Amino acid sequence: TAGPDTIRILVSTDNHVGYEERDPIRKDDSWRTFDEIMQLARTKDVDMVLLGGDLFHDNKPSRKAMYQVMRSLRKNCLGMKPCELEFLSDPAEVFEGAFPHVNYYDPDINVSIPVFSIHGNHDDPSGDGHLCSLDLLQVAGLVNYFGRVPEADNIHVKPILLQKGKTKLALYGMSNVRDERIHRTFRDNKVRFYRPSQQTGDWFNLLTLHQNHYAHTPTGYLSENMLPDFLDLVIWGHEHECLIDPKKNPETGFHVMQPGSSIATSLVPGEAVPKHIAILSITGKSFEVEKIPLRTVRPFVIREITLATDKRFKGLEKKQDNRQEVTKRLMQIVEEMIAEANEMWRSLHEDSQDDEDEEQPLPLIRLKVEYSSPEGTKFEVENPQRFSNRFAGKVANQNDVVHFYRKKT
Amino acid sequence: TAGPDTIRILVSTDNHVGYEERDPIRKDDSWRTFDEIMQLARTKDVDMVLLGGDLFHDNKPSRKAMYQVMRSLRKNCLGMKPCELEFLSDPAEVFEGAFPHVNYYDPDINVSIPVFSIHGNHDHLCSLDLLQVAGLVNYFGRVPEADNIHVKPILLQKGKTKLALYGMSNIHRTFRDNKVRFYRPSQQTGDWFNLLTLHQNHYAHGYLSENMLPDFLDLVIWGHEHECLIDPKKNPETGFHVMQPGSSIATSLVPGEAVPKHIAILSITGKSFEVEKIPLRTVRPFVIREITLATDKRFKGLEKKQDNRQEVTKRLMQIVEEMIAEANEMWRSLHEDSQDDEDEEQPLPLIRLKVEYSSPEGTKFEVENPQRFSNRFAGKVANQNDVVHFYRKK
Amino acid sequence: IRSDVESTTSSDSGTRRNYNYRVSMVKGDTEMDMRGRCSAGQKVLASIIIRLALAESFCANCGLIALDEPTTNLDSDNIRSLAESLHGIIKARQAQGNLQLIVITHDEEFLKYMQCSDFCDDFYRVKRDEKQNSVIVRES
Amino acid sequence: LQLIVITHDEEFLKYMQCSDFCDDFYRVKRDEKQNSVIVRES
Amino acid sequence: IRSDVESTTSSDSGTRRNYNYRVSMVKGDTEMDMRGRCSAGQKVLASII
Amino acid sequence: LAQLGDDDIDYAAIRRLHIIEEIEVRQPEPHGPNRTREQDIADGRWDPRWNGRKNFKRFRRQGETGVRMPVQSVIVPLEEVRTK
Amino acid sequence: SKIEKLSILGVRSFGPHHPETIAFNTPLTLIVGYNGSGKTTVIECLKYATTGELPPNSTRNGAFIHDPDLVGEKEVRAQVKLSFRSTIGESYVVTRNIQLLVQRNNKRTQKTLEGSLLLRNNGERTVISTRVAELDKLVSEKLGVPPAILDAVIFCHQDDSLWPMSEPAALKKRFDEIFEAQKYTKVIENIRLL
Amino acid sequence: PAILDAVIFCHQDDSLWPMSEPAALKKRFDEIFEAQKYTKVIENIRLL
Ligand SMILES: Nc1ncnc2c1ncn2[C@@H]1O[C@H](COP(=O)(O)OP(=O)(O)OP(O)(O)=S)[C@@H](O)[C@H]1O
Ligand SMILES: [Mg+2]
Ligand SMILES: [Mn+2]
Ligand SMILES: [Mn+2]
Ligand SMILES: [Mn+2]
Ligand SMILES: [Mn+2]
Repeated sequence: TAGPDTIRILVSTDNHVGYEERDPIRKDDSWRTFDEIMQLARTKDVDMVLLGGDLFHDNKPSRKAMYQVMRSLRKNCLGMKPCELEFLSDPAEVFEGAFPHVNYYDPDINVSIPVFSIHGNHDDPSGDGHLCSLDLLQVAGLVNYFGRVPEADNIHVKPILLQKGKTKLALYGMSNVRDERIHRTFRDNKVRFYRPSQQTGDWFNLLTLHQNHYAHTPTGYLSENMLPDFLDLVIWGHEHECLIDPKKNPETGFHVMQPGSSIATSLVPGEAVPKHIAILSITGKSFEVEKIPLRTVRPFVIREITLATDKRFKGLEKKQDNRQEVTKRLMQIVEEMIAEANEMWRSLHEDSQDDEDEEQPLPLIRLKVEYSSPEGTKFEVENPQRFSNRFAGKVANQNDVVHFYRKKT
Repeated sequence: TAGPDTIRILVSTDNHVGYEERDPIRKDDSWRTFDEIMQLARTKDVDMVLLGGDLFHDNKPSRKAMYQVMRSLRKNCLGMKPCELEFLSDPAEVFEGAFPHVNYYDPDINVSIPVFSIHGNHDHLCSLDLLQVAGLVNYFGRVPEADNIHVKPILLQKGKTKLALYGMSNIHRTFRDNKVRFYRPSQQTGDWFNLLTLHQNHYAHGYLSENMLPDFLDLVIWGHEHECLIDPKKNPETGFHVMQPGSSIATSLVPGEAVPKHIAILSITGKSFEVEKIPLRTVRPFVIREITLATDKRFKGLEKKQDNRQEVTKRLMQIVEEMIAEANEMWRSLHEDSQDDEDEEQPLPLIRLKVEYSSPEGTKFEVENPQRFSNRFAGKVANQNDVVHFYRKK
Repeated sequence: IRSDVESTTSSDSGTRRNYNYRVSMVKGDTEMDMRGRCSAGQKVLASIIIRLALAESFCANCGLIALDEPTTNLDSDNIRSLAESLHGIIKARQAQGNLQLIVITHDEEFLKYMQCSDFCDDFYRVKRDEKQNSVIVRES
Repeated sequence: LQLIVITHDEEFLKYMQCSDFCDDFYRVKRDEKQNSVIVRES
Repeated sequence: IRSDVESTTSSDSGTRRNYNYRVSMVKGDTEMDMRGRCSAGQKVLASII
Repeated sequence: LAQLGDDDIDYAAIRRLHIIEEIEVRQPEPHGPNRTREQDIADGRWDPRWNGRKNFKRFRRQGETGVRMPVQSVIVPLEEVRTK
Repeated sequence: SKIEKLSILGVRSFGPHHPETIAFNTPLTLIVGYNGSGKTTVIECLKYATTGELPPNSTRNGAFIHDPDLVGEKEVRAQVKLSFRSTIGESYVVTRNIQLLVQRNNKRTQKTLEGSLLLRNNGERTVISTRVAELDKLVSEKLGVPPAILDAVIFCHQDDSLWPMSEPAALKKRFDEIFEAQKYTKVIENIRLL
Repeated sequence: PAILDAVIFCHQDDSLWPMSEPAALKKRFDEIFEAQKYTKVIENIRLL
């Protein structure tokens, strides 16, 4: 729903630009996805874009990694469209003194779609001047940097006050910290937040953070319940899994939105759910989410099979000297995944203005295998490298397809 | 001269930003000087600034090196000032496909003073490109291949005045073969002023000879050379004047860096031009001299017939110390104005003394450890690691 | 390359002849050792010369030497200083007409210095194919 | 375990300092007399 | 750390005991000389441990 | 269905142990919708010496959609010179 | 005193089904490759071509042969060739062959195969010998260099490129080989049997 | 003391003596083990 009293916000995270920058077949999946998000921003007439974090995958991105990010922002964030937002927060408190004004308040740059962000773990402050890669963009005037945490001990969090018509918005920022360090600060109650007081209410509150959600270590994860109760919706920025659908936590009283990355960095079950970016429309105290799937993402399928309990060739591979037949079963396993992978890609691009122009990519496959067997028995395992090599030209991740392992007890 | 037809160009070069910013004392040496250049650009009301090249010292500039160059450009290059320069060359020919149009034609980023530079380094993308995408600095002078040399001048106009700006970035064999081909406008021919800036390739093995270039040019700019010779000179064989802008910070302590540094304002009217030099203030003071021990009158060789270690140090103290005397005074002379309103602190000057300890015969001058000698001036010289270099003629 | 002839502890019924070998530097009178007291660049140039010089002494007929990643682990200033250094050696040996020098480097920066000189006709390369088997190509 | 590490890398040292398992790091500095001195900082 | 206990040479009437040492890296069954790689991080780490 | 972890800490206590500090709200200012010449001069953006100077800049500020200034460039082609 | 051309087959990463070749040009021959791209393998083969000695502690386990699992055949044949010009105007070519078998067991046995030295006379080919022990002696003489030097100087391993700048006693050890000092020390020890 | 000299308080660039080359690596273990001194008692009693 678009109206004078409604503010539309785009949500994205863990874009990890630059990942696998030098793989021969997968070099341009890192950024081309990113170049498509902004193209969505201009097309969908969104007010402002909020990046979860981890904008750059490497602490010192190469020129190519940086160059394509700046190009995409310039094309799709500059125009003659006037901004419909009012900046009520003090420029000096959150931003650098070099350019205290927000970017679209600048007189010399015609900013159309302001983009907000928070630095991530792979983009933490470093170097001589405590500069993070984002800082180069902000001076260029293309990205607004906020949620920065100068002192790790005394965490001070000031929201950014935004208002469009009668819709009043507060944007709380809390950038990446060592996982268990943030565990400890919240525990000590040293952290604090600064509420608006002009109404002493009627302010929508949105929080974006880039810490892990659940981890084995009790301290690693920043527990959800530790957040205050006055918040309304939270942007969990680290878990690459996608659960764009918001869910109201019972004890707190706010919804939780977990976007998920734009590229699949680690071939695991989590990064298999289809990728999405959300359109967050806010009006008054109400919000609505319209999930938008990404078209350019590399397809991907993962299957978990345990040989011992596998119905297929359950006992047929129990005979001595089972190496030629062992691979024979798997070749039929992968080829099904290849077909299934190529099926999804066609479904998404079934109809489009450039469907004919676009060419099918090579789907990614990963087959994780457990081959523990009783002592009197055993299964032969082929070379992992050769096993995948036979798919050259059928899968982008040629070097590895399967990962054999035995559970340790 | 400042009129509706005159065109003012601010020429610089070899700003080597980021040069030795690891050292504590000289970290602010590099980028601060660059800032002063642009500060002059806006204050002096120039129309375009022409960087001789080597805008960055390291092919992979550190973030803090880039961050401060972009900060400097944004404050000074972007402003409400109108631009009186009319672009006549096709954008496609001499620009990259991403943003072929010159930056100040952009409908989204106003540019008060366009910046024209030469290519910095190749690792397609170069260091400068990160600036061009932001639109801060225009580009030119790119050459596709050594064998295929094609120079496309950028034609610019202001009122009646007409300017042509050839670009030849970055081998000696090709020029002798005459493979290079220059495009020169034959329409309205003879009324185009011509300016050629060339930055000799760092990694060539061999330098361009002034006699190789054509005879129709008017003014030329050599970039790589660091010694400053700002006033132009005419070569009788070539028939055109040559100018050597010189660097902005002393990269290598040698006699060349000694001469004071300037950036010129290249005013052009019609087919003729006038030049005036602006001394660069922030540059670190630098003084150097060479003394031969044997010939030194001051020593009179009282070391030759005796032991030396104890008093040799005593001898150089009077020589090193007095160098610092004129090191600050010349800084003081240039900083008399403004009554030290800004940067009131006195920077530690750079000193280099070139001593030859050649002994005539049966003489053994004692030489102290360089490092131990240098650090004795901690707090009086920035380059505490080395203040004197000792060598014996071979 | 200095040495000590008398490095053998006297033995009643054993020759036990081991000659100490220790290379040292000279600046004026001082002859301090180079294990320390010198920068990284100084060593890498040092080793190459010793291998070079040592080879001809024993044979004097074969000018074959094989440096391996000599430029690795060097700061910016030294690598170019190293590059010009190699340039002098080859020109010096060029007149002699006997030097077959093989050098391997995976730094993009270092390699261009030698080929820019254009004395070497071409340079080889090694790549990993779809099957991760090394391949060799010739590039000018 | 009483490991001792010497480094002048801001990165490498800040990582362990932020780890919170290092109480403090000592320093070595050249005073006006060019003489080494140790000053404790946390 | 693969110390070679068979490096000891057999003298005519004596043991002449001497053990030859060379540290190796193991990836599955394969074992490599560990020398010649460019993973300076691996080198320093292995030395430390 | 949801995953529950018992950390045995009173979240109700945590909520009241949190301290909230009021932050002042600044009054809005125009985002340079259409700044007049006197506004820039008063702000020191505009130099009176620039008055009367020809401008080839194709730049347009936001909110100036109605007013358009056209820029026409007569591109002069280049000629390969007979190199001696 | 010159080396003409090299050809590898089935060594370490290099594939066993297609020979790879590289030719050396006077004075300098360059080799650049991405990290972990088998840049150093070229040198190793050059060493094994001349001095006929496998890399250190690498002859067990077939560490110097393209691992049989990668190709997928229990049997792997590795070949190394070297073309060179003798101290005299004549030029020969050298060959060597290795074979590795995978039994039922994970264990694998390295087997040395016959090699040869060929005479590439003008419009003629002749076989000089086929016994490697001799070929080791032949090759060294043709090159005009003795085997000691190549062990520690001419073909230096990657990590120890700075052996002259190593620990002084470690610096000492190598010269003992370079001087070929040990042959004559045990001649003295033969005078101790006296 | 052998461990004190070789392992514990290692010299700066010698920090990688676990990755010094095989023969130097061997010269270093033989020191740490305190083995060379009992090779000397064997060879003395062999002369006996
Ligand atoms: N038996 C083997 N079978 C298959 N591959 C092997 C075998 N032995 C070694 N390799 C690989 O072959 C490659 C050889 O690379 P090397 O030449 O030793 O090192 P490099 O290529 O020079 O990389 P650098 O020098 O450290 S940047 C490496 O990737 C090894 O892992
Ligand atoms: Mg190698
Ligand atoms: Mn991430
Ligand atoms: Mn993350
Ligand atoms: Mn320069
Ligand atoms: Mn230069």
